Formats: sequence, structure tokens, C-alpha cells
Amino acid sequence: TGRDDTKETVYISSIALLKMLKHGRAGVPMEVMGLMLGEFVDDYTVNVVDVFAMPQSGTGVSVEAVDDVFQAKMMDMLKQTGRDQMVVGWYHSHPGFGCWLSSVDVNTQKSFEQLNSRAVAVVVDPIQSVKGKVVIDAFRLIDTGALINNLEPRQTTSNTGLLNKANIQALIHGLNRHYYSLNIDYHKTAKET
Amino acid sequence: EQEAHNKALNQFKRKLLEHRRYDDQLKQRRQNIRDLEKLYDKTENDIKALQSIGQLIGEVMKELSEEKYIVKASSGPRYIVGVRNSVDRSKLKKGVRVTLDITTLTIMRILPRETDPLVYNMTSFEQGEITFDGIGGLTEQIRELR
Amino acid sequence: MVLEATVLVIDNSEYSRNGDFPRTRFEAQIDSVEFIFQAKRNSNPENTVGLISGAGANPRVLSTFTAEFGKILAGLHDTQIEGKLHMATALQIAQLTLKHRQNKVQHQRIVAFVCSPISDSRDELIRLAKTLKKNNVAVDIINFGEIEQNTELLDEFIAAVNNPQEETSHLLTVTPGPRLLYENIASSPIILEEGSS
Amino acid sequence: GDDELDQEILNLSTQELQTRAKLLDNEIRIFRSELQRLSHENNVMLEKIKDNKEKIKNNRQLPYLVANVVEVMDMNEIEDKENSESTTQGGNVNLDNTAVGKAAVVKTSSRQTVFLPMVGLVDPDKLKPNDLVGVNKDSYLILDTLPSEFDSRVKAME
Amino acid sequence: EIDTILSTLRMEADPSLHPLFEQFEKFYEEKLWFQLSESLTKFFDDAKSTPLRLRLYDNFVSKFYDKINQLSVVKYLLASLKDSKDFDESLKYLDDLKAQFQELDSKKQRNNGSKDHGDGILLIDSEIARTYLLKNDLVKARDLLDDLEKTLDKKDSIPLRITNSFYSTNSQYFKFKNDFNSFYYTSLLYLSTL
Amino acid sequence: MSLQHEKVTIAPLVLLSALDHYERTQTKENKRCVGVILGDANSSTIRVTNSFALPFEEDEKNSDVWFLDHNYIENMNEMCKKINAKEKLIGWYHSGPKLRASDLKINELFKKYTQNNPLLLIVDVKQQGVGLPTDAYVAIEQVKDDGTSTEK
Repeated sequence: TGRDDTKETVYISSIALLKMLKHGRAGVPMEVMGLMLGEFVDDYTVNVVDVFAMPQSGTGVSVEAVDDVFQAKMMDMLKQTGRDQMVVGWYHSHPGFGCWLSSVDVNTQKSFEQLNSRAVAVVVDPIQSVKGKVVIDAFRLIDTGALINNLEPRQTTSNTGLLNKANIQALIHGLNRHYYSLNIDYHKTAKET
Repeated sequence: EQEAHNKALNQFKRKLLEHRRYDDQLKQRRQNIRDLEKLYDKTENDIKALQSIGQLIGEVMKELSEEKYIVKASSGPRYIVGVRNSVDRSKLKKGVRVTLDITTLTIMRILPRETDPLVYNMTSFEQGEITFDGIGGLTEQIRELR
Repeated sequence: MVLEATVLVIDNSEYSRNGDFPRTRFEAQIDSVEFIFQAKRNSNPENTVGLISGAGANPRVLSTFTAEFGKILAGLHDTQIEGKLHMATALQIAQLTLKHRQNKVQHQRIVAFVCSPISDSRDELIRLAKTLKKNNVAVDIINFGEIEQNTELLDEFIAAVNNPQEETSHLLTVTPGPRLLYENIASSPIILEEGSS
Repeated sequence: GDDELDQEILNLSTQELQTRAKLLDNEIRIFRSELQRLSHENNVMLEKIKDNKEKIKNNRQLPYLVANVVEVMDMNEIEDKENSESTTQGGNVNLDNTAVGKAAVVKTSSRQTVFLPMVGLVDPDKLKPNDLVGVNKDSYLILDTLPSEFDSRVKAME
Repeated sequence: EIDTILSTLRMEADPSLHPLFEQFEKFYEEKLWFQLSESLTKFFDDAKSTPLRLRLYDNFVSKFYDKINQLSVVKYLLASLKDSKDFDESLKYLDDLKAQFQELDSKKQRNNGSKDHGDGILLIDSEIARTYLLKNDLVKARDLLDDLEKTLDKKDSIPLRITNSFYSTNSQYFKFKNDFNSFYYTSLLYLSTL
Repeated sequence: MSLQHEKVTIAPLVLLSALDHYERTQTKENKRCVGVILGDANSSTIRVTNSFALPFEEDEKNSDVWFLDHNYIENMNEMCKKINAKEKLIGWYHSGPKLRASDLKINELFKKYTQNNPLLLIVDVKQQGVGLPTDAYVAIEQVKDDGTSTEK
């Protein structure tokens, strides 16, 4: 193909973590809509310095829940302080469900996939997070045509090759036909420690 | 001309007329900023409301500890919930109506207990109080009650 | 003249509450800055203007870089005259402000009103004159404050600055007596000066 | 009468009336200065109202839950000394944000009864017992007002 | 206008006070009246013992009070009724200038978009109480001092100059009663904020 | 203003986000950075919920010469109100590692912006003190020992 299509190890900093949990636990019941701002390097490593909650909405999750005014506004002011970063994906809350992407979440995912094909969609459920990794997982579209011809595993090299999934249900149904799942790791310095 | 002050009175008359028009626009700007500010407040307190987040009601079914209390949810199942520091546990007592978070599912604050609406109608007949004398005659009797 | 970003220092002192210009001097400064603000913007619409005060224990920031006269005129009325000139510290603050700009092709100008006697030494201001042309900023002094009980020393800091730079430096001479302040700026160069290369 | 004319020539000299008009030209200029600042205060307000509304419209857009209002409970700030609640805690005087007391109790068509902080756009006048109301599906806050429902029994009554 | 009066005042005044009159007229011609405040204060230190401060100040105050700060008018005011023997006399200027400053704060402030005038009222209420203590109406003075004290606590940025006057008026009150302890603590605030 | 502000509760986000601001602007070696701290106030317990950089500039010739951008501050407040209705202006962090006397002047800006005495939050990001990574300071006015004036 024309990409390696190998699922990225997601290193969300400890600063970012704290943000992401806070915004989803606040908005319950409700889906909170944000974007992930970092920098993508390599072909398998994303480093998430900070995240942004874009303003909450009553349409849930859709492409008609992206707000490009509000997106730009964030961007323009990072430049001006010199803290500029670019999107590597987006995140959202399920207020009381497991971690999967719906069909409708796959299309939100799709908008960013045009921007770069290593777009991650991260699902937070904060009623079941009594630990910092649990019930959070990151997903990434695979090419539709890789599926038809059975090149779907190829994330099994450039990685640990371990893959802890959660649940039967919607997870295995979208894993098969849309996305490839891989664990979110969490990274920190000794000044933070 | 006789004097060139003749001509100037008319120029000068414009300056009086301008003071009149402008003085009404200057109060009118100050009225607008008050009108708009009231509107901005309606939309803004709607934003606040969205971030307030709805709540669930229960009633304290029965004390179990001063730490933990069993509530009977109006939504359905019985739960054991905590308490926060935003509710007084000196005013939680058995059969007090409570409100609680959905997110934490923990008593947020006291509510005064309402009663079943049938027993509400019985209280409501009340005319807000009356006066001392509304009964003519039978003066001996009035004393006994009092 | 064109393609320029200007940080104005309106001097606000306890010598502006006096009738020297109708009604009070303070009010004529509001009229005169509106001239400078609107003129340069009309001559190039990528020209934006900030605002600081020569008032207070230290200079404060009235306004940032802007294309809004709504924003400028909010800060000209609502600055107070209870301050004191602080000319040296004001020139350096402009130097920080003109460090960053909206578009980095824009020329550096300070236009400083003087409405009162100096609180800063001549010698200090000599040495700071050479810092101004080292950072290729031109400095324009509106003079009416130096000639209320002093011999003029402003000619000296202009002369030192003045080279081929990226802009012309100039000394505007205004009559401090009543002949209306906005008018006096118009008839002196303010769009009649042309930037040097 | 009116000033700056022939009648004032008789009372006040030609020199004196003219120097009285030299005062007046300066007041138009200061008044202008005031007026133009005040006009920008309206402009900045306006932008933010439109900005708020887009967030509210997202909610008001469909679908949304249908519910009825059982009763209204309204308390004011400084209920003891602090708060619109009837509890004991220091500060946080607010309308409903951190100190709830302005509220509607609604009965949901989702088989709950819930106590929701009152919404800023919906008024305490247009919430009273037995009003039919929209409650927002994403978060149970009181969304909008619906007409009354009717039956074949109502028709006959008209 | 005002030129004759100053000329009568200068003739009455000593030759050593003569250049100070000359400067008032010199500065007036220039049309800077701030320079005029500076000179005036100097005159009133060295000529409070002559009775000539009781006529000089009125002429300047009742034209300029807006072309000069509130501090300047009160600065003059304090020195003038400083050594004054009739308190009925004294009471009348304090009231006339209180009413003047109230009016000033509605008109100037809209037009300039600058300049407060409600600071000047505060300092006059000190001096009314100070005038009451001197009549031997100690008790009456104390009711206005409580009222001013409350007004002060409304403000979250209280000046030195104004509370210096206020701690003062209070310190005079206690030692007329011969409370030694009450005096000493309140005077320690006056000295420190001086 | 406000009088009650006695104890300052500090989220673990705050220490880490200030830490990140310092090193993502490449302001180091005592080039200071000023960002705002938002949260709730008007009460004894002061929660700092979120923190973000602002543009700032500093001079080493006289140290009481600086730039703070007000326009960015206005835009931040509008945006974040929608995020959470629990963020309002409660003061400003100063990135440390030390308190300056120049932070006394910068404080008068933040005192104007918000009607409460504004919190100064020192976030020690250079960590040379074994305790106190956070110090909380509220500027107040008081009359000062040894016969001296009302000093800030």
C-alpha cells in the first residue's frame, strides 16, 4: 500500500490526562467534544502535549458538532504564545457506555482522517474510571479495501503485539469492519513526579 | 452689509439645534446598553444552566450510619449513597426528601419533604390565616378554646 | 509614512486640566489622537496602533494593536490625569511592544506627547537615543510641554536618532496656547513626512 | 426664548453673542467624542449575544424529550446569610449554579421524577404545575415550552 | 476683575510676600493654573498669622476647583480656618464648598470621561467635626465621625491624606476627655500614615 | 473586592500545566511568564481549576519595564465560560521560582480586571525547595511597622 497502516502507541502526557478526565466527568450526562493537540512523529508514535475541550453541544457527536470558528480560535492564540501544536485526532465522552466508535463517531473520525490517516478517537467513560487507564481506549480507522482482501492485521509489527480489548458487544462489531484498537500508555517526567 | 453678525446668527442657530439632537442620542445609548445587558444575562444564565447539570431525587428510606444513608430512588432501585459537605447531616434524618448527583450518586443538598398530593389538598384549604373575630355571638365559648 | 505600526504615548499630567486648549487640554488630546489613528489607517489599512500612558507610578497599557477606533477611544477618555510623565520608561516599553507586531513588514514609530516637565534626566535620555536607532525605531516628539518653564532639550535626542533608518524622525513644534490641538498636528507633518530608506 | 438670534442682539452685544457661540462649537465636538465611545459598547455586547445563542440553538434543535412540570420551587440568595439553598455553607451566592433553589420539578417520560436547577432563558412564570415542557435529551435541564395536548372530550367543550 | 483685590492684598502684605503676588499674576497670564497652586500653598504657611489668608483663597477657589485638584482647594481651606476664632464663620465656608463639589461630580465627569469630585466631600466632613470639638460640642462631632468612618469602609482603596485628617480629628477628641490610652493608639496611626 | 480567600485549594493539574507553560515557550533561566488562573472565588476556599499562558515580555535593563497583553485575556474568558461555568477570573500565576517586587506592579493590572483581591500563585518549576512547590499570595494593604506608611 502507501502507508504502513500500523496502529500508533499513544503517549498522552500526564498534564493532558488530567484535563481529559475532568471535562468528561463534569459533563455527565452529556457527550463532551474535544480535539487532541500534539505532534505526530515516526509512523507509530504520537505525543499528546495538551487537549482542548471544544464547547459542549446538544447534537451529541457528529460532523455537525465540529465548530471551525471555535477550532480556529484555539489555534490562533496557541501561536501567539508560541505553544503551537497541531491536531493528531479528537476525543469524546460516552456518559455511561463502553468504549467503541459508532458508525456516526466513525464519520467524525473520518474528517480528521483526511488531515492525517493516524487519527485517533479516544472514548472516556468516567463513572467507571477509578483507575487512570481503565475504560479508556484509542481507536484508528483502517482502510476499507484492506478489509475486503484480508490485510487487516498488520499492526502486529512495529508494536508490542499485545492487545488488551474490553468487551463483547459494539467493540468487536466495529473492530472488524472499521477500526483497529490499541492501548493508551501514559508518559511523564521527574519534575511532574 | 450693515454687519456680518447678521449672517452668523443662522450658523449659530444650527449649533443650538445640534445640542438638542445629540443630547437625546447620548441618553439613548445608555438605555441600549442596559437593554442588551439584560438579554445577554438571559442567554448567559442559560449557559450556566447547561453546566449546572440535572439532578435526581430521592428520599432518605432509612438511616444506616451518619456516613452512609440508604435512599429510595424515585427513578427506581434502593441505593446506598454517601453525603457531601454541601449538605448538612444534622438536617438529614429518616424520611427527609433529598436531592443528589447523578454523576456521583451522593446527596448534594437537603430539600424540605413534600407529602402525597392528597394530603397536600388537606393542608391547602387554608386561607392564609384570618383574624381573631369572625364569629358573631356565643362569646362564653370563644374563651374556652382560647 | 505608510506600512507602519505606531505606539502612542499620550502624556496625562496635572497640567492638562487647565484651559490651554478648549475646553481643557485633556479633551483636545482625545480629538488629536483620533486624527492620527484614522489618518494612517485610511492611508494604509494594514497600519494598526497601540496606546500606552505617560501617567501613573509606572506606565500602563491603555490598548493593544488595533484597527478598532472603539477600542482606542475607550482608553483615551478613560485615562486619568493624576499621573506624571515618565518619558524614559515609556520609550523602552514601546520598544518591547514594537518587538512583536501583527505583520513584521511594518515600520516602527513612537509619537510621544509632552504636556509637562520631564522627570527623567537629559543624560539618561542621551544614552537611550542611541538605543532607539540601534533597534531602527524613529521617535517623534510633539513639543508643547518643554516650553512652559524650560529650555528645550528634545532637539538633542531627535538629532542623535536621526539617520537613514526605516523612518524619519521629526520634531513637531505645537503652540501650547489656544489654537486647537488637533489642527496643530494636521498642519505639521504627520502624513507630510516620508519614511527614509 | 430661543438663543443665537436677533432677540439676543438687543439683550447681549454683537461681540458678546458671537463669543457666546464660540463656546458652543466645542460642546458638539466633546458630545460627539462621548457618543462614539458609547456606540462601541453596544457593538461588543451584540457579538457575544449571538455567540451564546448558537450554543443554546444546538439544544433547541431536534429531537428532545417531552415531559410535564409538577411544581416550581423558587428560593432567593441570602437564605440564611449565604446561598440560595437551605443548607449551611459559607459563600457561593448564585442563582442556581452552585447554590440551587430556583428549580422546577418535572416528571419525565423516561419514568423519573427529577429536580433540575432552573434554566435562564425559561422563566419561573412559564413553569407552574401541569405545563407541558421540553426537557433536553443530552442533559435533563428544562429546555422549552410545548402547547397543551387535546382530546375529543375538549372539542365538545368549545 | 480679580486684579484689583490682589493689588489691595499685596500693598497690605510685607515686601517679603510681595514676589509671591507677582508670581500669581505672572502664572495667570501664561494660563497654567497648576503652577498657581504650588505658589499659593507657600504663601499660606508664612501668612496664616496675618488675616490676609481669609480673602486671598476665596478668589482663586471660586473660579478654579476643576482647573486645580480637590486637594488644592482643601489645602487652602485648612490653613484659612486654622487660627480662626469664630466657628460660626468657619462652618459657613465648609458647607458652601461641600455643595459645590457635589454638583461638580455630576457635570465634569461625563464630558471628560475622567475626574472624581466625591473624594473632596469626605475630607470636608472631617473638618466639620473638628470645628464641633472646638465649640465644646464633643458629642455631636462623634456622630459625624461614626458616619464618615462607615463611608470609609465602603471604599476598598482608602487614601493616606484623607484618613490622616480622620485619625487626627479622632485623636483630638480623646485627649479633651483625658483618655491617655485611647489617645496614644489612635495617634500612632496618625503619625505612621502622616 | 473580597475579603474571604483564606485557604487556597490547588488541583494537581495546576502544578503540571504551569510547569508545561514554562518549558513550551522556551522562557528559562529567569525569563518569567505570566498566565492567568481561573476558577471560583468570593469565599474562603479558593479553587484553581484551570491555568493558561498569556503573552508577556521582560527587560533586563530596568526590571519594571514589561509587556502584558490584555486583548488575549478578554478572548480567553469568553471561550472558557462555555467549557465550564466554574472558571472566572481569580488572579494570575507567576512562574517563579521566586517572588519579585516587580510582581507588586504587575498585580495592579489583575486587581483592575477582577473584583476580588487577585491570587498570586507561585509555581516553583525549578524545585530547589524540598517543600512548597506552590506558594499562595494575595496582595493586601496594611500599615507597616517602624513608623512607616500604608504599604502594598
